Amino acid sequence: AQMSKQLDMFKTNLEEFASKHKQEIRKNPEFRVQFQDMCATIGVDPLASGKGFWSEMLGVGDFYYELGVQIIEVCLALKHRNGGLITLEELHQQVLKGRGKFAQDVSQDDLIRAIKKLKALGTGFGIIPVGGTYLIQSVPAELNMDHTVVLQLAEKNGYVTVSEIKASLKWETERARQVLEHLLKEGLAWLDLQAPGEAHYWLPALFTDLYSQEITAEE
Amino acid sequence: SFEWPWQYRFPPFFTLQPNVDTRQKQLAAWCSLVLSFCRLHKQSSMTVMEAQESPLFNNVKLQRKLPVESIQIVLEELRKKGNLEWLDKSKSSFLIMWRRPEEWGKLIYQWVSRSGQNNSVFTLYELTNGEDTEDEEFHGLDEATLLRALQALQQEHKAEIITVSDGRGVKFF
Amino acid sequence: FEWPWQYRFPPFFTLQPNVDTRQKQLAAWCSLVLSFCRLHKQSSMTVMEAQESPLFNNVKLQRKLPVESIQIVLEELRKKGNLEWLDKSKSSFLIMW
Amino acid sequence: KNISEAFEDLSKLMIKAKEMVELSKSIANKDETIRFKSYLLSMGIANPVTRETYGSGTQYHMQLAKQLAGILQVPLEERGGIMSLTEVYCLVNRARGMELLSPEDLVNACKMLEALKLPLRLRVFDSGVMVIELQSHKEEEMVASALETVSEKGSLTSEEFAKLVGMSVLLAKERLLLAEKMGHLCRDDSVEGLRFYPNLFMTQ
Repeated sequence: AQMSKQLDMFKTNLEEFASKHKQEIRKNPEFRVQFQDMCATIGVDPLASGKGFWSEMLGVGDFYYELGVQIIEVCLALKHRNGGLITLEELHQQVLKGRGKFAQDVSQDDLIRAIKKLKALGTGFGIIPVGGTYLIQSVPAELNMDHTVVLQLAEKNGYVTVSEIKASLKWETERARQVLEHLLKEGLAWLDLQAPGEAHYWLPALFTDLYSQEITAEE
Repeated sequence: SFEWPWQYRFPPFFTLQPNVDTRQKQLAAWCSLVLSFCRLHKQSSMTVMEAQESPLFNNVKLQRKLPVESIQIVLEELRKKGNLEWLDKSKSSFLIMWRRPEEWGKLIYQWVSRSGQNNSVFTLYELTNGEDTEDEEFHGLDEATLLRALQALQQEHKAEIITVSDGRGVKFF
Repeated sequence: FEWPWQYRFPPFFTLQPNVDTRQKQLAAWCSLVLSFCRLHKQSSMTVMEAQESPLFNNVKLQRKLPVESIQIVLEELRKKGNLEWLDKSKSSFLIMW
Repeated sequence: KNISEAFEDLSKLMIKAKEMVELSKSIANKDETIRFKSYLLSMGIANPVTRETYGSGTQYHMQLAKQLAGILQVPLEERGGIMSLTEVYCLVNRARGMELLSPEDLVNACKMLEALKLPLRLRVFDSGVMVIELQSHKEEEMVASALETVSEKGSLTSEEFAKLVGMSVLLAKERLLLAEKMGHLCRDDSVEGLRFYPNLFMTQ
């Protein structure tokens, strides 16, 4: 039991640590990040397991593991409008709307934390950097780096246009049109033949409407 | 107080989408909207020309309108779903019934049956506008939808449409 | 000559990823292009020339054989004989009979 | 007020852990090391290229694998004997007050369901999608009926097929791709979408 001696040592240090600093981690966002960011320097993961000590005493497990279920459900309830793509904004707005009298306790950073763990359930979730926020993908699609880049271009107006694809990305016409085709085949874009200049491809994931989300609450 | 749906404010909604899973979705949304726009404006009768210009198929502010071919498509969807009947020899003016006559005649039958009035006569007027009804769903139901209703109820085995006092009648079985 | 049942079969204009199926597909395509050159008589052209030709473009149905996929059926159509590329800059071909 | 009791004594807490970290990576080179995995899991120091070299996973995970066999048996039946892991992860944590499951947990328990001879079984599709199925379920054996469904409708997309058969879009995609792999369906990929048709090439 060469290692087990120092094991029980740590147990009682942390428990005290918990007893006077419980609700702080639960009360202010800025403090969570601190605790977390130091853990990854050490080579420990407080969120890895429910049998983790960190989770057992601090409750960071049941907070985040629960945040994942909520993130899954919001995305599903929404997947029919938007195709399996949601902005981190709208996700946030919705997770809160469904948390109740505790409708502030979660930050954008918390959401992203949780999705990263969700990735371990296998292909499913994905985080996509755009301009100054993140898009979250919740249904599978393929590697096409070409698909990311267009998403990123779409982000500035909620739509995209072949002429715009070619000029901004310096791409061949077939290549632009091909990715467009994928956006249509997946339900992430809808075509618009009444737009100034030429056809526009609009993504419901972008496009602000702040309403409803019921009928699809049945998963 | 009817609200417009998120689709109505989304430019693409106004174009027949080529992807087939999206189109099914587009069209379920158009159908749901026509029915609920009529239900709200209490209209049961319009024309293709008459409709083509409503704020139903024309978002003036968004600067998009649903083309004629595409509306002929949604009208045909409703027709086969049972909500729309053409009433002019050449496909031009139509009856629009926000609830299906089948569900109608059923509700009406239920009301008749849990009334202690199971074997007796009603004028068309009494059912839609009477004192006895008031608190039912079919109060204020336009004459035509009421006919289809009883005409479906006849075609089953539950009602015969008569001729009564000095008017249009119906006996319930 | 007279159009084969495949030409009315939509999946025929997408390259099948199943290897058994692709063969039968690839074959049927060779059998048709060598067969068509009786009607139009001409025996030679380029990539873009075929794109608006009825052998690769069924309008009453929908879809056409993608340019990329044209290059696959061609390779087989060259390594069967009945073809040569007439330039080393990769474009334009000689399809025999 | 009491946050400065944290910010500091937290910076110290890390040193205490770091010792269990530093002097445990040296312990890598030579119940055997079963206690070492329970020792590791409690910390949260994963070590796959040493842990899973000798000693697989944890006995906690094991205790949990049998938990789930009971939990999921009927829900699986109700859903046609197959669920994606993410539907499972919801089914399980939602039906709990506290002491929930991490994604790794559920995944690791699942990973040994087989060696444990329990009736459920974790599969991984080539999409990378993880799934759980009952002893009695094989997608391979479902491929006949998929082809039957496609033929009755002429042809159909993944979505259409999912709606008709009452299954999730994800699982329907897999089912049809598999039937394609087996030469029962061919594909028709257009702007209209990715349709599956009977494999008329392998007939006629």
